[PDB]
Amino acid sequence: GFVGIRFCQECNNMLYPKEDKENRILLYACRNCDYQQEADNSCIYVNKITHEVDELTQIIADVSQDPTLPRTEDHPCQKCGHKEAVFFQSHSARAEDAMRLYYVCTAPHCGHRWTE
Amino acid sequence: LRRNEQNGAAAHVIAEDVKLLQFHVATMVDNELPGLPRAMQKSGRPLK
Amino acid sequence: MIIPVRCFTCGKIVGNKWEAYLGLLQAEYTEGDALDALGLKRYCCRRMLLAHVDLIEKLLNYAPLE
Amino acid sequence: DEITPDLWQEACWIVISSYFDEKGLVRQQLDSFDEFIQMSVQRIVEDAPPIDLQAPPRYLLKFEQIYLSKPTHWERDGAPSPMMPNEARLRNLTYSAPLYVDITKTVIKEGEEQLQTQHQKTFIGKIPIMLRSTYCLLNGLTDRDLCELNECPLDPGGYFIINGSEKVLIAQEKMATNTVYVFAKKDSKYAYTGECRSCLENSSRPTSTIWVSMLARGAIGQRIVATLPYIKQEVPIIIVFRALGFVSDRDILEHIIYDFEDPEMMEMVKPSLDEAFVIQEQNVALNFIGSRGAKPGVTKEKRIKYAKEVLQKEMLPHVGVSDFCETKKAYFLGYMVHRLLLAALGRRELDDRDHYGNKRLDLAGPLLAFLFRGMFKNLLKEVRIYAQKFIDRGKDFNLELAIKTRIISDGLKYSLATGNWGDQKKAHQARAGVSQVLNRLTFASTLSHLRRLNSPIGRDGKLAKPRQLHNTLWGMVCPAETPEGHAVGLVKNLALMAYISVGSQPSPILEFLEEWSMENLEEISPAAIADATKIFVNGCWVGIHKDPEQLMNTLRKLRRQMDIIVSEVSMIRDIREREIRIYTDAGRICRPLLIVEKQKLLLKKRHIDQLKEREYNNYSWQDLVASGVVEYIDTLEEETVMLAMTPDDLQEKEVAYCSTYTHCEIHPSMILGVCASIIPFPDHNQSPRNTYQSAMGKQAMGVYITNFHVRMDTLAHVLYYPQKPLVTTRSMEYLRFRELPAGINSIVAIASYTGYNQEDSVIMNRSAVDRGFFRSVFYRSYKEQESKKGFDQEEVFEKPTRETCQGMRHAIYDKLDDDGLIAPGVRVSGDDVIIGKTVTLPRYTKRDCSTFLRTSETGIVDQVMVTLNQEGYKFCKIRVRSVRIPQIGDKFASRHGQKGTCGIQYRQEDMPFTCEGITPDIIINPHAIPSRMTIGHLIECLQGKVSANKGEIGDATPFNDAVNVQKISNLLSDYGYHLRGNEVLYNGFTGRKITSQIFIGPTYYQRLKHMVDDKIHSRARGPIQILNRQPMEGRSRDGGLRFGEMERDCQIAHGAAQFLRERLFEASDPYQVHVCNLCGIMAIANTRTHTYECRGCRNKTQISLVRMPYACKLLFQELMSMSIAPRMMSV
DNA sequence: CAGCTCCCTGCTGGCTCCGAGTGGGTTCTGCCGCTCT
RNA sequence: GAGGGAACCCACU
DNA sequence: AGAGCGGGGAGCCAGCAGGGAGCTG
Ligand SMILES: [Zn+2]
Ligand SMILES: [Zn+2]
Ligand SMILES: [Zn+2]
Ligand SMILES: [Zn+2]
Repeated sequence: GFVGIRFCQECNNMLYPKEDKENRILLYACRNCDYQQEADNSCIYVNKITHEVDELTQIIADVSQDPTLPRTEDHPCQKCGHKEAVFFQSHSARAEDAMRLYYVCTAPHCGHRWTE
Repeated sequence: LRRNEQNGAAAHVIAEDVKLLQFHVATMVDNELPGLPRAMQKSGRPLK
Repeated sequence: MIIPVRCFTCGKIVGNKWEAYLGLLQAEYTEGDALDALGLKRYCCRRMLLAHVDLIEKLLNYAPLE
Repeated sequence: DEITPDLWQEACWIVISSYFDEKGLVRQQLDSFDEFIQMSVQRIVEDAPPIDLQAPPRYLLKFEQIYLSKPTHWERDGAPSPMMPNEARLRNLTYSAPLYVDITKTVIKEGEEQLQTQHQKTFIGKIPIMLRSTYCLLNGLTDRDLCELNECPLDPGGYFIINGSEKVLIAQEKMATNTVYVFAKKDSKYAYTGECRSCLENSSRPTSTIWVSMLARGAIGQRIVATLPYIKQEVPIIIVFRALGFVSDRDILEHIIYDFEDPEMMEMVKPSLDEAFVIQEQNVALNFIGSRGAKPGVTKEKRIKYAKEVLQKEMLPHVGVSDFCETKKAYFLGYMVHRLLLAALGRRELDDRDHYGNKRLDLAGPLLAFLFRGMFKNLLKEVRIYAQKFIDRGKDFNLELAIKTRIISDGLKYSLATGNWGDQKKAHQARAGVSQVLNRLTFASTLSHLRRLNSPIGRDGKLAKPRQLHNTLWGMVCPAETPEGHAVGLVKNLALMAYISVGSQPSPILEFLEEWSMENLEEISPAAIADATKIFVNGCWVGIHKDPEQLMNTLRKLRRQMDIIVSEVSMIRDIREREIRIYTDAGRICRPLLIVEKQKLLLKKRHIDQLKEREYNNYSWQDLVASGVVEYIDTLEEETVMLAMTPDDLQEKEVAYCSTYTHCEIHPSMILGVCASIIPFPDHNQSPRNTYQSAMGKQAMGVYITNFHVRMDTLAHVLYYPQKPLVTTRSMEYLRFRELPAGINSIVAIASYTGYNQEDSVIMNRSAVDRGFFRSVFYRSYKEQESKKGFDQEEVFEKPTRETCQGMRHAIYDKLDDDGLIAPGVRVSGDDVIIGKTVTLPRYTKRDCSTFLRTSETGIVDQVMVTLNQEGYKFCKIRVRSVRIPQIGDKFASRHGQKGTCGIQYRQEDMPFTCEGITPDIIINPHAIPSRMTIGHLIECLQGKVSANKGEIGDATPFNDAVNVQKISNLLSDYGYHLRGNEVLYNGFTGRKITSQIFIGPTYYQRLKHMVDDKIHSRARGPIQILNRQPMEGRSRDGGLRFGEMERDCQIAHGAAQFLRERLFEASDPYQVHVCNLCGIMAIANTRTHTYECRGCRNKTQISLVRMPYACKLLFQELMSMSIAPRMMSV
């Protein structure tokens, strides 16, 4: 999927990808100082176009306490089996295409979120 | 400007006189031209 | 301001009935029964005593200029 | 004990009556002015820098405790007197109180100690005092004490008296400060921008706005730049973070991106990092910013100082204006960039400009504070100029000569008098209409004007978004009351129980947050931010908290018992984005709601019982606020509450909609304003008709104030017999409408009779009108003073004799007395003279400048008042009284937007009658109902018939299940009438029964100010204008009507060329010029000696007479002034 | 064949328009200090 | 038997 | 010496800076 940034350790800054042809490998070489670092993953730039299927990481579980969010009893939790859940929709521009309900368990300390 | 071109004066004041006269004539014809200060009354209301 | 002399709609005299209406109200008549005791049978006169605002009592609180 | 549903209507109207017994209707104006006087003026005086003048000895001038007197008048004798408001109204005085400040001057001399001089209580100007506020003379007076002062106890106050004119300050909707707002700019180089109108709290200084924008795609990616204040180009945001003192990249991205496992935030900050890579040092970044400031510097040191002071005092002033505050300012800038990234990713949603959570309301307080800030800065500038001019040469300055007391006085007087808000020298850029002449036409006009809001948006804007009825206006702003025409949706009115927050100190909330487990931003690692809830106080990010349940519950518990959190403090929790925002600033509009916990009201029967005896428990609304029962909720906090419309919503349903209601409405009919709460059954009407009635209930005629005999108003309308409505709402008790009513209960038959009521007209009863039905008086007051214009021009009130006075309008002066004024009781006509003023010119020494009556206005002089104005001249006001009998063409309206003109008047024997001999007072057309859909009119007629038969006063509160059409129909059938209000009417002309049965009943009609005799106009010939020699403007100047361009187009399409010439040439401005037959320029023409001569050609024989409009000659001479030659060639 | 010339295109700045007709009102010109007796 | 302009605000259809 | 004089949107057009072609010594 998405690969994170790499940070220099000496001057506390960003690293940058580079290809060293001596070993013909990929190193993350800072360009404020002389720090170098070999790369665990070869993926440098990565993009998602229709890979927006996972709205669940943007959902935080705290929304179970919202008094304005709708509660249902017909969708029990899988983790703890509580009857109460809150259901809503994903509200991004990249979720105008869908009206999928996302559910969050109402009970404290559970925090399980699901769809359908 | 007639006095400062008859009773001779330096160019640095006749240029200011020419510039101010040009401003007064232009604001007589066109007061709402942009990029320049507006011709104003003592009440602060612009000239028509 | 002050009670009209006549009912607007018909012309029944209602100017002599405002103080009687107030005295009947402070005698704990209901407004319908107070209006019925004053002989106001058409609702055109019952609105005339019922909806009256007597502003002149409050205009008399101001000290007279003349 | 829970309030059972049979007692709930009484309970909610009891708590509403308690609210309107304590707070009143103009509380927001009085509260803002009181907080301005007590706190804001002293803050402005103290926060002004001390004057440090050195030529040399050094003078330090410090300003100290201010002192405000009561409104006093000083005559020409100089003796102080207590100024009553009626004296200010009559004598055209400004109802102002003197403002005394304490000044300390310390002298520093070479090799010598200080010298401290205490000018205690130095007069620096006069503050105009708002009526019935704390510092007014009418404060604390009872109704008897107000009537002894010839004041009205029903008069709300809330206005100023400037030159005898009552001025109201209209509240202005500004954008909310210190809050990050992200919008997608329409068709701009930035895809998303994030702004913060930053302003440091409790300090009147202009807001400094910083933009954090993200560029459009069509380089590598998306670049975030920063439009700083006083930096005229777009600095990249990483360079701003470097200039704040952050060389590294984990520093900047920990300030921006709080969770480091998130990749998309990094992929969008990557272009902004990689575009600003070449700048790596703090002072290098400072140079890069300061090189593009408004004032560049040739020296690098000067540029470093410039960028440091810009980022110190101008960029985000609210988070910090002092040193060592780089971490809090940098966290807030990172929060702005974070919100920009969240909105650009789509994770968060764009802000709404029309949401009144995003808008504050500048009332009289903040507006007068802005004025007084500018004017005190002007006063200090004048003092420093005077004292520097002295200590340049002279030994010492006396300070009372340096204090220009006209600055504060005349500046406040000018801005409150003209409405041009700001300074007089910049009036073209000053916002107008902030101060308005208070509408005194009826009491509803006065209250509506005193509760008025204004969007500072141009009224020519074709975009509809600020004009729309936004969803967030519920309960704060009236949905019906708005003007028609160019100001629809921009000028608004408060709802009845809406209260605008007056302002509070953020401090005790901040100590409580410090000692309630909030970790400050200055003492945390950024790694703790990613799962903790950020806390904002007045838009200032002050820390984070890890238990937001207990913090929000603790804060709400404190606010509900009038502890540390005061009642107007707004406390919003955004759960989805992990934020707690606390707003204490002024301008937030809020309303009280009942608190619902565990699906039960906290308002129980003991509160209602205690409020039932409000006079003898000293129980009031404030004790309900202290009991944790009611709660003030504003617009942002209303986004996080779950409202119940009624307590019936709390009851368990077969299809349960919500079981987590947080608050409940007191009564939904408190979404309406003052003028929409007069409408009976507003929910049965189409909403344009509600808006029309909100407009026309301000033009109705009634008794506008109780002391109308004392007042000399320019225009006044008083109804002979105003009645309270038979069909009232319960909100009409708190508008005092049954004490100053503005209409009469007519007997209205909705019938087609003789055709004279068609197309909105009405047919009135002539016999009813003869008995005083809708009869009124129009009072007009004329003012005139003996103005002393130098030594020569001495205008004096003398009765003019033709033997010594010139310049007359040739009218009789016989009704004037020998003091030059007319006396009360004299009939006057449109040509007559009421004030005889003569001016002395340098045989006819005197010129007649007599004040004449208005044209075609019959009347009788009601009062003459003679006094001295502020300048000591003789001043007179004459009130003329004209009795206006209802007439064909007078505009009458019901309470449902069924306006119309009287089309005919029939006598009693002519109007149709029921079997009881009841003839209608008004007959309206049936066709006025169907497309209008004013069913509230029909229900008002039905309910008024029931109320007039029963003797009750009918209740027509909008949302009331206890009143419905079937109940009223059964009640009407119980009195021997047809249940649907119809009656068998007989034709008045023939006696025959009308085949249809006519819907007749008592309906509350009001007479509008738009009388036909105040609008009829005609002209044959008369006054022409000076410049273009065309007829004048308006019927007041005997002017002509405009035959405009579309009339010209219509007469072109008619083909009527000679009528077009008559209108556009003969009937406007015919003229003849003489034109040279060679050059075409207008030529000199002595018509006395027949000497026609054209210079420029030396032509004397070929001159032609050309007929033109005079405006064509004026145009051609303006063109020849413009160095253009219109050569009018006759061949 | 490299550098110069010479016309298509892209950009930014400048410019001009924004319904018709009516009542009524207040407030401003004008803003104050001087040099002479 | 006819002696101000302008700015602004409100209102009307 | 007081009296009086002085000092917002929308949309179209025009000029200038970039191309890409052709041209000559
Ligand atoms: Zn490095
Ligand atoms: Zn669960
Ligand atoms: Zn009657
Ligand atoms: Zn000629």
